[PDB]
Amino acid sequence: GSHSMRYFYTAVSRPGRGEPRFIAVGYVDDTQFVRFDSDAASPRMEPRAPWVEQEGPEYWERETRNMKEATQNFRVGLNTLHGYYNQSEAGSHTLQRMYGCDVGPDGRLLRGYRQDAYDGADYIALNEDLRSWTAADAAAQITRRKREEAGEAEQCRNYLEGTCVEWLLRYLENGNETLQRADAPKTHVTHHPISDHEVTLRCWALGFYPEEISLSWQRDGEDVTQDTEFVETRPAGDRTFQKWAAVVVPSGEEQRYTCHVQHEGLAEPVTLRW
Amino acid sequence: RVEDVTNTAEYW
Amino acid sequence: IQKTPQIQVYSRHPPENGKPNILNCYVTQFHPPHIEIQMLKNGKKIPKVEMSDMSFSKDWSFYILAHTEFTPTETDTYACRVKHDSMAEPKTVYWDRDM
Repeated sequence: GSHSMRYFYTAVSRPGRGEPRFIAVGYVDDTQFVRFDSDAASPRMEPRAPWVEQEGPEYWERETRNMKEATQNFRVGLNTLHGYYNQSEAGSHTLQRMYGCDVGPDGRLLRGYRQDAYDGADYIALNEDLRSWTAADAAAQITRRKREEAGEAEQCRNYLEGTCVEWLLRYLENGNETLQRADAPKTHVTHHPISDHEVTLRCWALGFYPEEISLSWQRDGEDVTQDTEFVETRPAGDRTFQKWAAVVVPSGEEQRYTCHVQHEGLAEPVTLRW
Repeated sequence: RVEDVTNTAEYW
Repeated sequence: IQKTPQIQVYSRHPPENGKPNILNCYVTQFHPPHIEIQMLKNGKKIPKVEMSDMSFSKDWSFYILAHTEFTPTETDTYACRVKHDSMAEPKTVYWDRDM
């Protein structure tokens, strides 16, 4: 239905050990499909999903060239902002960007993003109208002034409204069999005695995709989210995700509790009991 | 497909 | 501003004694990006440990996934130890079959 493409750039300086290192990864929804590392023996954009490998040599050459340009651009960035703030020569610094687009079920642009951060906090971002910049502070206003005088916003808006959307739809088509096919969670309940009086019921959801999922316990048919222990949704390493929720309950009362799971890959909510 | 950033390093 | 890494250690598949599996060390919510992660078996350093590409979240903080092949047994212990600037001492987290 609704989809997105996202790139994540990070450049990290290391004063005294050569130029800053630049790294990039690309995503369609929750699947990584490309990466770049400036430190690599031979720096190339590399595929990370089957459905882009088929892209021809011209595609890879271009991505690699832009990635090389980008790493130089960010090295200038780091050095320039260093000056704006007059930081010390010894410390390392980071410069981040994430950009991309969301499209609705009709395949039209829902919205575009292009946000930069310096040392882990907002620096400058392209506004939702894609025609103005929001600067987080004084240093950023300088950057903003330059981007305005060069009219870069227009270039960014063109990529996001055009290229970004067009290529997302293309990847979505080429990868439809994995990307447009939600994988239902395999769910189960484990049983862990704490004392003779208390036991832990833990509800697991395994091997699901996309990452978005709902998980919760009820007693006698209604909520008890307070007293619910969760973990953050985590990657299994094979492109699928994991999550569990747990509650400590009285011995001999396990049968009162139900676990409930909602996920795009299930037609209908699931309920489990011990 | 990534954006092209060529020759905009003076924008910082 | 430094952010302390959060750590989860867990297997890829539900663990069966004697059945080859994959052990994950998922490390999130941290800054700066530099970090040192090692996976341990019986306290000993596991040589071949692979690391994902480092990315970041909406709030800019970094995350990364380290993993290694392992075979769970009744006796062997496994753990992930993380060194980061935000922390006075390295943090070790033990793999717990039930989590």
